[PDB]
Amino acid sequence: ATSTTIAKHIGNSNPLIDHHLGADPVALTYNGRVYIYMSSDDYEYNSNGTIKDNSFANLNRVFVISSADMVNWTDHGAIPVAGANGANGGRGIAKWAGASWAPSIAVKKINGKDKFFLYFANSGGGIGVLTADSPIGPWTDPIGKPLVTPSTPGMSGVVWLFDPAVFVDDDGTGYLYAGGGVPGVSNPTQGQWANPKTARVIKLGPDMTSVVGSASTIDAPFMFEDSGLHKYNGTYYYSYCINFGGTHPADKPPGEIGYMTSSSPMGPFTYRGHFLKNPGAFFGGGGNNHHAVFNFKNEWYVVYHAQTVSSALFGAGKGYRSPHINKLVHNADGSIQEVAANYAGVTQISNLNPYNRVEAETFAWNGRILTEKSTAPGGPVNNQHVTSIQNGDWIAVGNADFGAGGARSFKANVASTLGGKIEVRLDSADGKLVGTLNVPSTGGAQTWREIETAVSGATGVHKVFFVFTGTGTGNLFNFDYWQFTQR
Ligand SMILES: O[C@@H]1[C@@H](O)[C@H](O[C@@H]2CO[C@@H](O[C@@H]3CO[C@@H](O)[C@H](O)[C@H]3O)[C@H](O)[C@H]2O)OC[C@H]1O
Ligand SMILES: [Ca+2]
Ligand code: NA
Ligand code: NA
Repeated sequence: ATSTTIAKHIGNSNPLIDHHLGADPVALTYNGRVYIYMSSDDYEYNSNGTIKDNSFANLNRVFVISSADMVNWTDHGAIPVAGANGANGGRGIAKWAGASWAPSIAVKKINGKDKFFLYFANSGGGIGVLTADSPIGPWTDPIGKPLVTPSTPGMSGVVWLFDPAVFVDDDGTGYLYAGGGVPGVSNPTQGQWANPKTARVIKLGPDMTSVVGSASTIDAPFMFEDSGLHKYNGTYYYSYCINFGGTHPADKPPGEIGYMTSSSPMGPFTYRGHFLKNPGAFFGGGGNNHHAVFNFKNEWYVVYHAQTVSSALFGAGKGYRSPHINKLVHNADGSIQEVAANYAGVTQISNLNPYNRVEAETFAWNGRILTEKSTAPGGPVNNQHVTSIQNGDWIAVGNADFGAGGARSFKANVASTLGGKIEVRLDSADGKLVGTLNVPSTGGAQTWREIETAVSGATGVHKVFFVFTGTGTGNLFNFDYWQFTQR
Protein backbone atom coordinates (compact mmCIF):
# COMPACT_ATOMS: atom_id res chain seq x y z
CA ALA A 1 0.00 0.00 0.00
CA THR A 2 1.50 3.33 -1.02
CA SER A 3 -1.42 5.71 -1.74
CA THR A 4 -2.69 7.95 1.05
CA THR A 5 -6.22 8.97 2.06
CA ILE A 6 -7.27 12.44 0.76
CA ALA A 7 -9.30 13.63 3.72
CA LYS A 8 -11.23 10.76 5.34
CA HIS A 9 -8.44 9.07 7.28
CA ILE A 10 -8.50 5.50 8.53
CA GLY A 11 -10.43 5.40 11.75
CA ASN A 12 -12.36 8.63 11.01
CA SER A 13 -15.94 8.87 9.67
CA ASN A 14 -15.86 12.41 8.13
CA PRO A 15 -16.03 13.31 5.29
CA LEU A 16 -18.32 10.33 4.55
CA ILE A 17 -16.58 9.87 1.21
CA ASP A 18 -13.49 11.39 -0.42
CA HIS A 19 -13.17 9.54 -3.72
CA HIS A 20 -15.49 12.18 -5.21
CA LEU A 21 -17.52 15.17 -4.03
CA GLY A 22 -21.12 15.66 -2.93
CA ALA A 23 -22.84 18.86 -1.86
CA ASP A 24 -26.20 19.82 -0.27
CA PRO A 25 -26.75 16.47 1.45
CA VAL A 26 -30.09 15.10 2.66
CA ALA A 27 -30.88 11.79 4.39
CA LEU A 28 -33.48 9.12 3.89
CA THR A 29 -33.69 6.44 6.55
CA TYR A 30 -35.19 3.26 5.15
CA ASN A 31 -35.30 -0.29 6.45
CA GLY A 32 -31.97 -0.48 8.20
CA ARG A 33 -30.01 1.87 5.91
CA VAL A 34 -29.39 5.61 5.64
CA TYR A 35 -29.24 7.00 2.10
CA ILE A 36 -27.53 10.33 1.44
CA TYR A 37 -28.53 12.24 -1.70
CA MET A 38 -26.33 15.08 -2.92
CA SER A 39 -25.87 17.80 -5.54
CA SER A 40 -23.30 16.68 -8.06
CA ASP A 41 -20.25 18.82 -7.24
CA ASP A 42 -17.60 17.91 -9.75
CA TYR A 43 -14.17 19.59 -10.31
CA GLU A 44 -14.32 22.27 -13.05
CA TYR A 45 -11.21 23.12 -15.06
CA ASN A 46 -9.74 25.99 -17.07
CA SER A 47 -8.84 25.19 -20.70
CA ASN A 48 -5.19 24.53 -19.58
CA GLY A 49 -6.26 21.83 -17.17
CA THR A 50 -5.88 23.86 -13.98
CA ILE A 51 -8.64 23.73 -11.40
CA LYS A 52 -11.06 26.63 -11.17
CA ASP A 53 -13.65 27.62 -8.56
CA ASN A 54 -16.96 25.78 -8.49
CA SER A 55 -19.47 27.65 -10.71
CA PHE A 56 -22.25 25.02 -10.22
CA ALA A 57 -22.04 24.33 -13.98
CA ASN A 58 -22.16 20.57 -13.46
CA LEU A 59 -25.06 20.41 -10.93
CA ASN A 60 -27.28 18.28 -13.19
CA ARG A 61 -27.14 14.91 -11.38
CA VAL A 62 -27.91 13.65 -7.89
CA PHE A 63 -25.23 11.44 -6.26
CA VAL A 64 -26.46 8.67 -3.90
CA ILE A 65 -24.52 6.68 -1.22
CA SER A 66 -25.91 4.53 1.60
CA SER A 67 -24.79 2.82 4.82
CA ALA A 68 -26.07 0.38 7.46
CA ASP A 69 -23.30 1.40 9.90
CA MET A 70 -22.21 5.08 9.42
CA VAL A 71 -18.66 4.11 8.30
CA ASN A 72 -18.92 1.83 5.23
CA TRP A 73 -20.66 3.65 2.32
CA THR A 74 -22.08 1.95 -0.82
CA ASP A 75 -21.74 4.23 -3.76
CA HIS A 76 -24.93 4.05 -5.83
CA GLY A 77 -23.58 6.43 -8.44
CA ALA A 78 -25.54 9.27 -10.02
CA ILE A 79 -29.12 9.93 -11.04
CA PRO A 80 -29.16 11.84 -14.34
CA VAL A 81 -31.93 14.20 -13.11
CA ALA A 82 -31.51 17.20 -15.42
CA GLY A 83 -32.49 16.55 -19.04
CA ALA A 84 -32.68 20.05 -20.57
CA ASN A 85 -30.05 21.73 -22.78
CA GLY A 86 -27.03 19.44 -22.96
CA ALA A 87 -27.52 17.77 -19.61
CA ASN A 88 -26.64 14.08 -19.15
CA GLY A 89 -26.03 13.26 -22.86
CA GLY A 90 -29.71 12.73 -23.72
CA ARG A 91 -30.22 10.41 -20.72
CA GLY A 92 -31.62 13.15 -18.41
CA ILE A 93 -34.87 12.25 -16.72
CA ALA A 94 -36.51 15.67 -16.15
CA LYS A 95 -36.48 17.01 -19.71
CA TRP A 96 -37.66 20.50 -18.64
CA ALA A 97 -34.83 20.93 -16.07
CA GLY A 98 -31.28 22.16 -16.81
CA ALA A 99 -30.18 21.72 -13.17
CA SER A 100 -30.98 19.56 -10.16
CA TRP A 101 -29.71 21.33 -7.03
CA ALA A 102 -30.10 20.43 -3.39
CA PRO A 103 -32.20 17.24 -3.37
CA SER A 104 -34.85 16.29 -0.86
CA ILE A 105 -36.14 12.73 -0.46
CA ALA A 106 -39.25 11.12 1.01
CA VAL A 107 -40.84 7.71 1.30
CA LYS A 108 -44.60 7.06 1.60
CA LYS A 109 -46.57 3.83 1.55
CA ILE A 110 -49.15 4.17 -1.20
CA ASN A 111 -51.59 1.33 -2.00
CA GLY A 112 -49.62 -0.94 0.38
CA LYS A 113 -46.31 -0.32 -1.40
CA ASP A 114 -43.44 2.00 -0.43
CA LYS A 115 -42.97 4.76 -3.02
CA PHE A 116 -39.99 7.18 -3.15
CA PHE A 117 -39.95 10.84 -4.14
CA LEU A 118 -36.85 12.82 -5.02
CA TYR A 119 -37.23 16.62 -5.08
CA PHE A 120 -34.76 19.09 -6.53
CA ALA A 121 -34.39 22.72 -7.54
CA ASN A 122 -34.01 23.67 -11.19
CA SER A 123 -31.54 26.33 -10.06
CA GLY A 124 -33.42 29.24 -8.48
CA GLY A 125 -36.72 28.96 -10.35
CA GLY A 126 -38.76 25.84 -9.61
CA ILE A 127 -38.92 22.64 -7.63
CA GLY A 128 -39.23 19.28 -9.44
CA VAL A 129 -39.95 15.70 -8.31
CA LEU A 130 -39.03 12.22 -9.64
CA THR A 131 -40.59 8.96 -8.33
CA ALA A 132 -39.31 5.42 -7.93
CA ASP A 133 -40.13 2.08 -6.35
CA SER A 134 -36.79 1.80 -4.53
CA PRO A 135 -34.55 4.40 -2.82
CA ILE A 136 -32.05 4.07 -5.69
CA GLY A 137 -34.39 4.06 -8.71
CA PRO A 138 -34.96 3.68 -11.52
CA TRP A 139 -36.60 7.15 -11.59
CA THR A 140 -39.61 8.61 -13.48
CA ASP A 141 -40.65 12.21 -14.11
CA PRO A 142 -44.47 11.88 -13.60
CA ILE A 143 -45.29 15.58 -14.33
CA GLY A 144 -42.98 16.84 -17.11
CA LYS A 145 -42.73 20.33 -15.66
CA PRO A 146 -41.95 21.93 -12.27
CA LEU A 147 -43.97 20.87 -9.21
CA VAL A 148 -43.73 24.38 -7.70
CA THR A 149 -43.02 27.74 -9.47
CA PRO A 150 -43.41 31.47 -8.54
CA SER A 151 -47.03 31.12 -9.75
CA THR A 152 -47.89 28.43 -7.18
CA PRO A 153 -50.33 30.12 -4.73
CA GLY A 154 -48.44 31.73 -1.81
CA MET A 155 -45.05 31.43 -3.57
CA SER A 156 -44.81 35.02 -4.78
CA GLY A 157 -42.43 36.89 -2.54
CA VAL A 158 -39.83 34.10 -2.68
CA VAL A 159 -36.50 35.48 -3.91
CA TRP A 160 -34.80 32.11 -4.55
CA LEU A 161 -37.28 29.28 -5.02
CA PHE A 162 -34.91 26.50 -4.08
CA ASP A 163 -33.49 24.18 -1.34
CA PRO A 164 -36.58 21.98 -0.96
CA ALA A 165 -37.19 19.91 2.19
CA VAL A 166 -40.07 17.43 2.10
CA PHE A 167 -41.40 15.77 5.23
CA VAL A 168 -44.03 12.99 5.51
CA ASP A 169 -45.85 13.54 8.81
CA ASP A 170 -47.08 10.69 11.10
CA ASP A 171 -50.60 10.98 9.66
CA GLY A 172 -49.12 10.47 6.15
CA THR A 173 -49.46 14.08 4.99
CA GLY A 174 -46.48 15.39 3.05
CA TYR A 175 -45.21 18.98 3.38
CA LEU A 176 -42.76 20.89 1.20
CA TYR A 177 -40.57 23.64 2.67
CA ALA A 178 -38.64 25.78 0.18
CA GLY A 179 -37.28 29.23 -0.60
CA GLY A 180 -34.80 31.80 0.64
CA GLY A 181 -32.95 34.73 -0.85
CA VAL A 182 -33.18 38.22 0.55
CA PRO A 183 -35.38 40.94 -1.02
CA GLY A 184 -33.88 44.33 -1.98
CA VAL A 185 -31.60 43.04 -4.79
CA SER A 186 -28.11 44.61 -4.45
CA ASN A 187 -28.63 46.51 -1.14
CA PRO A 188 -31.23 45.05 1.19
CA THR A 189 -32.18 47.28 4.11
CA GLN A 190 -31.39 46.13 7.61
CA GLY A 191 -35.05 45.06 8.00
CA GLN A 192 -34.95 43.02 4.77
CA TRP A 193 -31.85 41.16 6.07
CA ALA A 194 -33.65 40.50 9.41
CA ASN A 195 -36.99 39.43 7.91
CA PRO A 196 -36.58 38.26 4.30
CA LYS A 197 -39.95 36.49 4.50
CA THR A 198 -38.80 34.22 1.68
CA ALA A 199 -39.27 30.79 3.42
CA ARG A 200 -42.44 28.88 2.50
CA VAL A 201 -44.27 25.71 3.50
CA ILE A 202 -47.00 24.15 1.35
CA LYS A 203 -49.03 20.98 1.97
CA LEU A 204 -48.54 18.22 -0.62
CA GLY A 205 -51.36 16.21 -2.11
CA PRO A 206 -51.75 12.50 -1.18
CA ASP A 207 -49.73 11.47 -4.24
CA MET A 208 -46.68 13.58 -3.12
CA THR A 209 -46.46 14.93 -6.68
CA SER A 210 -48.94 17.82 -6.32
CA VAL A 211 -49.70 20.62 -3.82
CA VAL A 212 -52.88 21.44 -1.87
CA GLY A 213 -54.02 25.03 -1.15
CA SER A 214 -51.45 27.81 -0.89
CA ALA A 215 -47.99 28.17 0.63
CA SER A 216 -47.58 29.81 4.09
CA THR A 217 -44.71 32.15 4.86
CA ILE A 218 -42.42 31.09 7.62
CA ASP A 219 -40.91 34.26 9.11
CA ALA A 220 -37.45 32.80 9.78
CA PRO A 221 -35.36 35.62 11.20
CA PHE A 222 -32.37 36.36 8.90
CA MET A 223 -33.51 33.61 6.51
CA PHE A 224 -31.05 32.60 3.80
CA GLU A 225 -31.69 29.11 2.35
CA ASP A 226 -31.31 25.41 3.28
CA SER A 227 -34.79 24.63 4.70
CA GLY A 228 -35.00 21.53 6.87
CA LEU A 229 -37.72 19.89 8.97
CA HIS A 230 -37.54 17.19 11.60
CA LYS A 231 -40.06 16.18 14.27
CA TYR A 232 -38.93 15.41 17.82
CA ASN A 233 -41.24 14.54 20.72
CA GLY A 234 -44.32 15.79 18.89
CA THR A 235 -42.81 19.18 17.96
CA TYR A 236 -41.88 20.29 14.49
CA TYR A 237 -38.46 21.80 14.03
CA TYR A 238 -37.97 24.05 11.00
CA SER A 239 -34.25 24.67 10.55
CA TYR A 240 -32.47 26.88 8.02
CA CYS A 241 -29.22 28.64 7.17
CA ILE A 242 -29.04 32.19 8.63
CA ASN A 243 -27.87 34.82 6.11
CA PHE A 244 -24.55 36.76 6.11
CA GLY A 245 -25.76 40.36 5.59
CA GLY A 246 -26.81 43.25 7.83
CA THR A 247 -26.02 43.43 11.50
CA HIS A 248 -26.94 40.26 13.42
CA PRO A 249 -27.82 39.80 17.09
CA ALA A 250 -25.70 37.39 19.17
CA ASP A 251 -28.44 34.71 19.04
CA LYS A 252 -28.68 34.68 15.20
CA PRO A 253 -25.07 34.46 14.05
CA PRO A 254 -24.38 34.83 10.33
CA GLY A 255 -24.08 31.61 8.24
CA GLU A 256 -25.10 29.28 11.11
CA ILE A 257 -28.02 26.82 11.25
CA GLY A 258 -30.94 28.46 13.02
CA TYR A 259 -34.09 26.64 14.16
CA MET A 260 -37.72 27.27 15.05
CA THR A 261 -40.44 25.16 16.66
CA SER A 262 -44.19 24.75 16.20
CA SER A 263 -46.89 22.34 17.39
CA SER A 264 -48.06 22.23 13.73
CA PRO A 265 -46.14 21.51 10.52
CA MET A 266 -47.20 24.81 8.88
CA GLY A 267 -46.67 26.90 12.00
CA PRO A 268 -46.74 29.28 13.71
CA PHE A 269 -43.00 28.73 14.25
CA THR A 270 -40.99 30.41 17.03
CA TYR A 271 -37.21 30.96 16.76
CA ARG A 272 -35.35 28.95 19.41
CA GLY A 273 -31.66 29.19 18.61
CA HIS A 274 -28.90 27.80 16.42
CA PHE A 275 -26.99 24.47 16.48
CA LEU A 276 -24.34 24.34 13.74
CA LYS A 277 -21.55 26.86 13.12
CA ASN A 278 -20.22 27.75 9.63
CA PRO A 279 -18.05 24.89 8.25
CA GLY A 280 -15.02 27.24 8.40
CA ALA A 281 -15.40 27.49 12.13
CA PHE A 282 -14.28 23.83 12.22
CA PHE A 283 -12.42 23.15 8.97
CA GLY A 284 -11.74 26.79 7.80
CA GLY A 285 -13.70 27.16 5.58
CA GLY A 286 -15.47 28.20 3.48
CA GLY A 287 -18.25 28.41 2.75
CA ASN A 288 -22.03 27.92 2.78
CA ASN A 289 -23.84 25.64 5.32
CA HIS A 290 -26.32 23.01 4.08
CA HIS A 291 -27.82 20.40 6.41
CA ALA A 292 -30.56 17.87 7.24
CA VAL A 293 -31.49 16.40 10.64
CA PHE A 294 -32.51 12.72 10.80
CA ASN A 295 -32.95 9.76 13.13
CA PHE A 296 -31.23 6.54 12.01
CA LYS A 297 -31.24 3.33 14.04
CA ASN A 298 -32.76 5.32 16.93
CA GLU A 299 -30.14 8.05 17.21
CA TRP A 300 -30.32 11.69 16.09
CA TYR A 301 -27.81 13.02 13.55
CA VAL A 302 -27.21 15.93 11.20
CA VAL A 303 -25.74 15.51 7.75
CA TYR A 304 -24.04 18.70 6.47
CA HIS A 305 -21.30 19.74 4.01
CA ALA A 306 -17.77 21.19 4.24
CA GLN A 307 -14.99 21.84 1.73
CA THR A 308 -12.69 19.24 3.32
CA VAL A 309 -11.69 17.15 0.26
CA SER A 310 -10.91 20.00 -2.18
CA SER A 311 -9.12 21.70 0.74
CA ALA A 312 -6.79 18.72 1.17
CA LEU A 313 -6.17 18.36 -2.58
CA PHE A 314 -5.70 22.02 -3.56
CA GLY A 315 -4.88 24.02 -0.42
CA ALA A 316 -8.21 25.86 -0.88
CA GLY A 317 -11.88 24.71 -0.81
CA LYS A 318 -12.75 26.55 -4.06
CA GLY A 319 -16.48 26.02 -3.54
CA TYR A 320 -16.26 22.17 -3.74
CA ARG A 321 -18.21 20.40 -1.03
CA SER A 322 -18.26 17.01 0.75
CA PRO A 323 -20.76 15.34 3.12
CA HIS A 324 -20.13 14.95 6.86
CA ILE A 325 -22.31 13.50 9.67
CA ASN A 326 -22.19 14.19 13.39
CA LYS A 327 -24.54 13.42 16.29
CA LEU A 328 -27.28 15.88 17.29
CA VAL A 329 -28.56 16.19 20.84
CA HIS A 330 -31.97 17.44 21.98
CA ASN A 331 -32.10 18.69 25.59
CA ALA A 332 -34.88 18.00 28.11
CA ASP A 333 -36.37 21.40 27.34
CA GLY A 334 -36.54 20.67 23.58
CA SER A 335 -33.57 22.90 22.68
CA ILE A 336 -30.71 21.53 20.58
CA GLN A 337 -27.02 21.54 21.63
CA GLU A 338 -24.34 22.96 19.39
CA VAL A 339 -23.26 20.19 17.04
CA ALA A 340 -19.60 19.31 17.49
CA ALA A 341 -18.63 19.01 13.83
CA ASN A 342 -15.31 17.24 13.32
CA TYR A 343 -13.32 14.65 11.38
CA ALA A 344 -13.72 11.74 13.85
CA GLY A 345 -17.43 11.62 12.98
CA VAL A 346 -19.70 8.78 14.09
CA THR A 347 -18.24 5.54 15.52
CA GLN A 348 -19.31 2.46 13.50
CA ILE A 349 -22.77 1.30 14.64
CA SER A 350 -22.69 -2.30 13.50
CA ASN A 351 -20.28 -4.81 12.03
CA LEU A 352 -20.23 -5.68 8.36
CA ASN A 353 -21.00 -9.29 7.32
CA PRO A 354 -18.26 -10.42 4.88
CA TYR A 355 -20.03 -13.64 3.82
CA ASN A 356 -22.74 -11.92 1.73
CA ARG A 357 -21.92 -10.37 -1.65
CA VAL A 358 -20.47 -6.94 -0.75
CA GLU A 359 -20.07 -4.38 -3.57
CA ALA A 360 -16.42 -3.40 -4.13
CA GLU A 361 -17.87 0.17 -4.07
CA THR A 362 -18.90 -0.49 -0.46
CA PHE A 363 -15.94 0.83 1.52
CA ALA A 364 -15.02 3.04 4.48
CA TRP A 365 -11.56 4.28 3.41
CA ASN A 366 -9.59 4.36 0.16
CA GLY A 367 -6.29 5.58 -1.34
CA ARG A 368 -7.04 6.53 -4.04
CA ILE A 369 -9.62 5.16 -6.45
CA LEU A 370 -12.77 6.16 -8.33
CA THR A 371 -16.19 4.54 -8.68
CA GLU A 372 -18.30 4.54 -11.88
CA LYS A 373 -21.26 2.72 -13.43
CA SER A 374 -20.29 -0.87 -14.22
CA THR A 375 -20.66 -3.06 -17.31
CA ALA A 376 -20.70 -6.16 -15.04
CA PRO A 377 -23.64 -8.53 -15.68
CA GLY A 378 -26.25 -8.65 -12.87
CA GLY A 379 -25.65 -6.57 -9.74
CA PRO A 380 -27.93 -4.13 -7.83
CA VAL A 381 -29.77 -1.17 -9.43
CA ASN A 382 -27.23 1.31 -10.91
CA ASN A 383 -24.39 -1.15 -10.02
CA GLN A 384 -21.00 0.57 -9.89
CA HIS A 385 -17.43 -0.75 -9.78
CA VAL A 386 -14.13 0.40 -8.34
CA THR A 387 -11.85 1.76 -11.10
CA SER A 388 -8.76 3.96 -11.51
CA ILE A 389 -6.86 1.25 -9.64
CA GLN A 390 -3.06 1.59 -9.91
CA ASN A 391 -0.20 -0.26 -8.16
CA GLY A 392 -0.23 0.57 -4.47
CA ASP A 393 -3.87 1.72 -4.34
CA TRP A 394 -6.25 0.12 -1.80
CA ILE A 395 -9.82 0.23 -0.37
CA ALA A 396 -10.89 -0.86 3.12
CA VAL A 397 -14.04 -1.80 5.06
CA GLY A 398 -14.64 -1.09 8.75
CA ASN A 399 -15.23 -3.96 11.23
CA ALA A 400 -16.00 -6.93 9.05
CA ASP A 401 -16.94 -9.75 11.44
CA PHE A 402 -15.41 -13.03 10.31
CA GLY A 403 -16.78 -14.79 13.43
CA ALA A 404 -14.75 -17.19 15.63
CA GLY A 405 -14.73 -19.84 12.85
CA GLY A 406 -13.39 -17.36 10.27
CA ALA A 407 -13.18 -17.49 6.49
CA ARG A 408 -12.19 -20.25 4.04
CA SER A 409 -11.91 -18.33 0.77
CA PHE A 410 -12.31 -14.97 -1.02
CA LYS A 411 -14.19 -14.33 -4.26
CA ALA A 412 -13.88 -11.12 -6.34
CA ASN A 413 -15.68 -10.16 -9.58
CA VAL A 414 -13.06 -8.48 -11.81
CA ALA A 415 -12.35 -7.21 -15.37
CA SER A 416 -8.78 -6.77 -16.63
CA THR A 417 -6.80 -6.16 -19.85
CA LEU A 418 -3.41 -7.18 -18.40
CA GLY A 419 -4.01 -8.70 -14.91
CA GLY A 420 -2.76 -7.90 -11.37
CA LYS A 421 -3.33 -8.92 -7.71
CA ILE A 422 -5.68 -8.23 -4.76
CA GLU A 423 -4.00 -8.65 -1.39
CA VAL A 424 -6.41 -9.21 1.52
CA ARG A 425 -5.05 -7.67 4.72
CA LEU A 426 -6.39 -7.19 8.22
CA ASP A 427 -6.30 -4.02 10.35
CA SER A 428 -4.06 -1.83 8.16
CA ALA A 429 -2.87 -1.47 4.56
CA ASP A 430 0.40 -3.23 5.57
CA GLY A 431 -1.41 -5.60 7.96
CA LYS A 432 -1.69 -9.37 8.33
CA LEU A 433 -1.97 -10.92 4.88
CA VAL A 434 -4.80 -13.52 4.82
CA GLY A 435 -4.89 -14.21 1.09
CA THR A 436 -3.78 -12.96 -2.32
CA LEU A 437 -6.11 -13.06 -5.30
CA ASN A 438 -4.60 -13.26 -8.77
CA VAL A 439 -6.63 -11.33 -11.29
CA PRO A 440 -6.08 -12.73 -14.78
CA SER A 441 -6.35 -10.95 -18.09
CA THR A 442 -10.08 -11.51 -18.66
CA GLY A 443 -10.52 -10.04 -22.13
CA GLY A 444 -10.38 -6.39 -21.11
CA ALA A 445 -12.05 -3.70 -18.97
CA GLN A 446 -15.65 -4.79 -19.74
CA THR A 447 -15.24 -8.56 -19.60
CA TRP A 448 -15.94 -10.13 -16.20
CA ARG A 449 -15.08 -13.20 -14.17
CA GLU A 450 -15.49 -14.15 -10.54
CA ILE A 451 -12.21 -15.45 -9.13
CA GLU A 452 -11.75 -17.49 -5.97
CA THR A 453 -8.69 -17.87 -3.75
CA ALA A 454 -7.86 -19.35 -0.34
CA VAL A 455 -7.88 -17.39 2.88
CA SER A 456 -6.37 -18.23 6.26
CA GLY A 457 -6.25 -16.41 9.58
CA ALA A 458 -9.37 -14.29 9.04
CA THR A 459 -11.36 -14.54 12.30
CA GLY A 460 -13.02 -12.03 14.63
CA VAL A 461 -13.74 -8.36 13.86
CA HIS A 462 -11.21 -6.43 11.71
CA LYS A 463 -10.88 -3.54 9.30
CA VAL A 464 -10.18 -5.34 6.02
CA PHE A 465 -7.86 -3.84 3.41
CA PHE A 466 -7.96 -4.77 -0.29
CA VAL A 467 -4.53 -3.77 -1.68
CA PHE A 468 -4.04 -3.64 -5.42
CA THR A 469 -0.69 -4.47 -7.01
CA GLY A 470 0.52 -4.98 -10.57
CA THR A 471 3.28 -4.08 -13.05
CA GLY A 472 1.28 -1.56 -15.16
CA THR A 473 1.67 2.24 -14.81
CA GLY A 474 -2.07 3.00 -15.20
CA ASN A 475 -5.33 1.19 -14.34
CA LEU A 476 -4.84 -2.53 -13.42
CA PHE A 477 -8.42 -3.82 -13.30
CA ASN A 478 -12.04 -3.00 -12.47
CA PHE A 479 -13.50 -4.52 -9.30
CA ASP A 480 -17.28 -5.03 -8.97
CA TYR A 481 -18.04 -7.05 -5.82
CA TRP A 482 -16.49 -9.56 -3.39
CA GLN A 483 -17.58 -12.27 -0.97
CA PHE A 484 -15.81 -14.51 1.57
CA THR A 485 -16.93 -18.10 2.30
CA GLN A 486 -17.21 -19.51 5.81
CA ARG A 487 -14.79 -22.10 7.06
O1 LIG B 1 -21.50 35.35 1.69
C1 LIG B 1 -21.37 34.10 1.04
C2 LIG B 1 -22.73 33.63 0.50
O2 LIG B 1 -23.21 34.47 -0.53
C3 LIG B 1 -22.72 32.18 0.02
O3 LIG B 1 -24.10 31.82 -0.25
C4 LIG B 1 -24.36 31.42 -1.59
C5 LIG B 1 -25.02 32.60 -2.32
O4 LIG B 1 -25.36 32.23 -3.64
C6 LIG B 1 -26.25 31.19 -3.79
O5 LIG B 1 -26.34 30.81 -5.18
C7 LIG B 1 -27.47 31.33 -5.84
C8 LIG B 1 -28.66 30.37 -5.72
O6 LIG B 1 -29.78 30.87 -6.44
C9 LIG B 1 -29.59 31.03 -7.79
O7 LIG B 1 -30.77 31.55 -8.38
C10 LIG B 1 -28.44 31.95 -8.08
O8 LIG B 1 -28.19 31.91 -9.47
C11 LIG B 1 -27.18 31.49 -7.33
O9 LIG B 1 -26.13 32.39 -7.53
C12 LIG B 1 -25.94 29.94 -2.97
O10 LIG B 1 -27.15 29.23 -2.80
C13 LIG B 1 -25.27 30.18 -1.59
O11 LIG B 1 -24.57 29.02 -1.10
O12 LIG B 1 -22.09 31.30 0.89
C14 LIG B 1 -20.78 31.69 1.32
C15 LIG B 1 -20.84 33.06 2.02
O13 LIG B 1 -19.62 33.46 2.61
CA1 LIG C 1 -20.58 -3.31 -7.87
NA1 NA D 1 -31.35 20.23 1.41
NA1 NA E 1 -5.94 5.32 -8.38
